[PDB]
Amino acid sequence: GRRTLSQRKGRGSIFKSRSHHKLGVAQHRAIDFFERHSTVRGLVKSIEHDPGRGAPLARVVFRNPRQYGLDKELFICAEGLYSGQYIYCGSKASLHIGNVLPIGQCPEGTVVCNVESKPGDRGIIARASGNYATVISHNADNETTRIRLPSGAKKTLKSNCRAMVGIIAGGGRTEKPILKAGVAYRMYKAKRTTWPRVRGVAMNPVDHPHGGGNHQHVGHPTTLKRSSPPGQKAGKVAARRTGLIR
Amino acid sequence: AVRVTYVRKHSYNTKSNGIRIVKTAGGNMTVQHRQKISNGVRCGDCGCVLAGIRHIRPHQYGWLGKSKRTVTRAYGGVKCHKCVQKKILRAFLINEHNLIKLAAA
Amino acid sequence: PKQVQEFKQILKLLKSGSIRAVRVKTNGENTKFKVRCAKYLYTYICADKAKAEELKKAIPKDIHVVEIAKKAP
Amino acid sequence: TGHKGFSYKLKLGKKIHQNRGVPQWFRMKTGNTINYNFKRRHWNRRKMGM
Amino acid sequence: TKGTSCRGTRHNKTHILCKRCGKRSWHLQKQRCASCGYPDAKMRQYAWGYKALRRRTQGTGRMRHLKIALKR
Amino acid sequence: RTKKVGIVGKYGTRYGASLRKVIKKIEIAQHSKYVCPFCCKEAVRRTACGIWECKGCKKQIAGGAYTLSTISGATVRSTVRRLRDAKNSQ
RNA sequence: UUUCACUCAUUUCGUUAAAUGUUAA
RNA sequence: AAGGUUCCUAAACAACAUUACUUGGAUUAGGGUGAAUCGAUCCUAAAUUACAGAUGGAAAUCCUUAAGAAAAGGAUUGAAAGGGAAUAAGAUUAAUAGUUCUUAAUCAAGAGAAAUGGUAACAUAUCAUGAACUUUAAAAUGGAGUGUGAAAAUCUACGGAAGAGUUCUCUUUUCUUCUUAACAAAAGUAAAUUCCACUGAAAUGAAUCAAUCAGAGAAGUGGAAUUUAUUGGCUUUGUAAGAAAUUCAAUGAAUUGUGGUAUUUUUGCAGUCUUCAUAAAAAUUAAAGGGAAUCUUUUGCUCGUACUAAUAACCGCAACAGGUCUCCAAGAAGCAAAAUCUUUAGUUAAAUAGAAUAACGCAGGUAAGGGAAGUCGGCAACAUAGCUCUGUAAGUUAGCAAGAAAGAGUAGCUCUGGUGAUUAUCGAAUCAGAACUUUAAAGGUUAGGGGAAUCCGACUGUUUAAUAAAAACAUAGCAUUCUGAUAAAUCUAAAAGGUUCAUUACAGAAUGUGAUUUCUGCCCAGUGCUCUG
RNA sequence: GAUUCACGCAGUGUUAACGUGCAAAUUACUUGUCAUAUUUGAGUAUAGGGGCGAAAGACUCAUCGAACUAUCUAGUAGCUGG
Repeated sequence: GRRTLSQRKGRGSIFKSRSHHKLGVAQHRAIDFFERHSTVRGLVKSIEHDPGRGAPLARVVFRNPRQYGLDKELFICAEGLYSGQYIYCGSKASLHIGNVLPIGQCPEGTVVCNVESKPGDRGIIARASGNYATVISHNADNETTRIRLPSGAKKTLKSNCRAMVGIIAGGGRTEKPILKAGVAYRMYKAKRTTWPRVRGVAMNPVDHPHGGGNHQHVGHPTTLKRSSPPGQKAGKVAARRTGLIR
Repeated sequence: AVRVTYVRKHSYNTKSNGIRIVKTAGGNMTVQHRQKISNGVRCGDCGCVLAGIRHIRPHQYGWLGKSKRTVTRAYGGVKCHKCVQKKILRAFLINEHNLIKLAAA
Repeated sequence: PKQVQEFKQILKLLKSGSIRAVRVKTNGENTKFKVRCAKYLYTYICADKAKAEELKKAIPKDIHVVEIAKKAP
Repeated sequence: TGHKGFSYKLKLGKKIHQNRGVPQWFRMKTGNTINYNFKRRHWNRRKMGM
Repeated sequence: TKGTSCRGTRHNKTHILCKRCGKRSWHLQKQRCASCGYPDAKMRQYAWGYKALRRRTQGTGRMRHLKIALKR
Repeated sequence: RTKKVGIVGKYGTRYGASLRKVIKKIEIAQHSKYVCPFCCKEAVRRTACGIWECKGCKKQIAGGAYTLSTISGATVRSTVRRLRDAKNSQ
């Protein structure tokens, strides 16, 4: 047989990210003394639309604390931020929407976004539009805090992980039903080349494991092991359940 | 109804390939290479087009008179008159407010 | 090609040392004094015949003068 | 094309130079078998692949 | 339309003349010569191409500076 | 001019009655003006998904994809204020 | 062998390797 | 782009262009391609390749700033359609011309305690000092549709000059020319937008085709700025009439007003709509914050430049009815860049002709009476067809069906009235109405056959280049599975290797069904998958 | 991602012409379509148990249910011809 389309995707030839008009990398500024033992003030110059993502990006301009000049960052807009706003980042920042504080200073029940999964990595969790993470508890013995991930899973992180207070803007993006195939075509203008998906059963046995015979069907169970080799791994992987839920 | 031809070797109607057809002696129509439309300066704060500066190409400002590319004012040529008035009030009022708040208030 | 507007500069222009050649053209109604200098070709239009003569008394004798009329030279 | 590199034009010119025939005096040498130039081509007959 | 009609759009060169072998074998997009093995320092020769070896090799040219050395 | 297909009357008769009714709520709220939280003028209009600009006020506000403020984005702003006030005092 | 504590190879990251740790203040 | 001397001239016609050739894109021999201003050269985009390093048995692969004692900061290449300093008119050659000649310019690199004015928006033939460092702006950014300024083309009113056509029947008639560059100047005078000063709006006003705006301030008056194909948009001026065009004479003479409430094209401007789409970067330039320090003339190098750009110069074996990216664009008529005819330009030859006018053919037609009785099948042909008024069913996702179906009118000549601007004249095609006449009028060309049902696919869309265009594929909708990112999928022999990922569960990856409505029944024995056992 | 006409494009029908053709897939009328899931030039990326595919085993230089080219190779033939 041939190589299935999933195999061809890892090569990255026509499936590369269409990132040409993208604004940049959206993350917190590098952690330093002024972000660890003081506060820095940032001015939200503008709010812009980053292609390929559902949330607006804000151009924040911090003054350089060690040298003379500016220091331009690119934050992700928390819902409610406006142009000309002042945002403060540091271990002593005020607990307002848009400020950046270590996850160990927020009280229990605080809603944060753009959480660092490891201190100094500048943003991993809760980054999609309308998403957020909640603070569950603190453990001052080992300086670790528990937060609830947007998927519902619970994670343990060090209290030094910075985070931005609030929820990510652009909420309710996926609630609008796509109506036309053209609208779905324009969704991936800054994404991968994956939209028009041909059913495996509609192909031939060479191309796909589902390539059927005189009747369009699968013929073998579509729940497979995780250890299945690439090429034959299709459908559901390590599925503990199937069907509809009542 | 005199029909003309491209004078240069460009054969496509790109932005840099703008042409205007003018008349000449004997009813002759020639081809003139017309320039592109350029934007003006904007205030660095509000993004509004400043008044008193022409909208020409960046190299053409070198040929302009030294007094014909800027406005005689503080932060003139980079900020609007409104962009500067708020700067003066911010620089003054904030300085006065903290002059009475700390240092043995 | 530039154009001078009155007498006070053309006499000043002629009395300067930057002149190169002068062509005087007698049109149907007016007369043009196209003084060719190093850079430009300054011209002056006169409707008075007498005022034109005063210019011709001021032309330096060490320069070339060309007469142009209804027939090309 | 109208536009060409300097080296390409000189190799174009040499192809013009080599599209000639045997001079008459050369054909009159003793024991001569060279009467025609079999390396000849015409623009509408064969493209020179360059 | 895979025959006569599809040949009309062929006006873009794939190979141009190479600098080391002089043949129209320099691939413009691949940036290598199919014949003499350009920028690769070693000349491109293969045992399966025995005829390709007897067309361009030592002794097929002028031998400007080696004819005297072996004669000497 | 219409009876019940107000703004989704441009879709004609080719997307399903339910799907046109669902998108009616979004399409009305997407193209509607909102009260500016600073100058209190009904001038805020959408520019991109999640970005709103006050036309006669010179401000840009981050918000929901189709509404200026979402329900989930409003209870969060009140929740933070309550925690902030409690944290400051004892 | 198992169960713990450390770092010292090692894994994964961040920067203009730009105030880490301990004292004085 | 591709071709490569096919371009021009002369001699010559053995061969070639399915006859012939004095012709030739064919033979022979000469000649022809001129740039400071047009491009390459310069910059970067997708992407591409080096030293050192990492990997590999190996060739070699990876990395492109991360690993480096390498590069104030990040190497090489990458566009004759992206960005970009500066040239136009006339004439000339058998052929080159934004390239030569005349005339007229432009640009770059050189050389010879530091200003006023306006309340303000802001303004001053260089002017009126401004280093390191930092910032801002420009280069530099989608599409649609509406309104409008300006130029050109076409059309038209007024006043002529010159030439040509018609003229036995008339025609104060019909036709042609009446022009102007780059670069600069500033008599006169526009449209639109944004700001500034006075004053403070409600009895709310102001405004557009639509909108839209106002006490963080409307309308009014008076100013300022920018754009409008070079200076400053239009007329005008220098250029510049000496050019060029139309005439006259045998080189020499004549003239070259003013408009339009018309159409199209181009070009800007102003707001409106639209996106789960937001629609490049660098070279290079200017300004600001800051306060360190105390007109003339010279040069402007390398390369391309001829010709076709196609029913004969390109790709298809060819002078092949196939294919191949663009620029400029007249009149009639009409809704129309439609069909049809003509003007400027091009051509009359583009695989040979003459005679006769048999059958069978290819292309275009017509037909007595009947009207699908032919045939697998109304296949092929016939038939309806523009515009205006009336009128329009079941069904329905309430949007449609719908140009449903059906009926009436339409010509020519002579008139009448409506739709405006300026204080009677001026101008636009459009609508309606009335007599009279005839061959009773959309139909020269262009130009929907209609209705009642059944099956499949929901729809717009894609598909077996060369026998299958479809009920097949896609699609939005529904649903399922895994993954906290050192992950999931997955390329590589390996790799501080690679893709989704400039990403982070409203996400990534893997699948089935196929809009909307209604409903998704019972079974965990077997085979898969899973388990915290 | 409404209905149509036009410049263009495709290839529904005649299963017309042609079928030692204009053409190793073309011509005429008819039909469909004729801007947003649009058409298109150049640059660039993806390569053979590989690529690309709105999926026909389609396309990958007139070559595809595994391209072209050279070597193993004068591959083997209980089969056919001499």
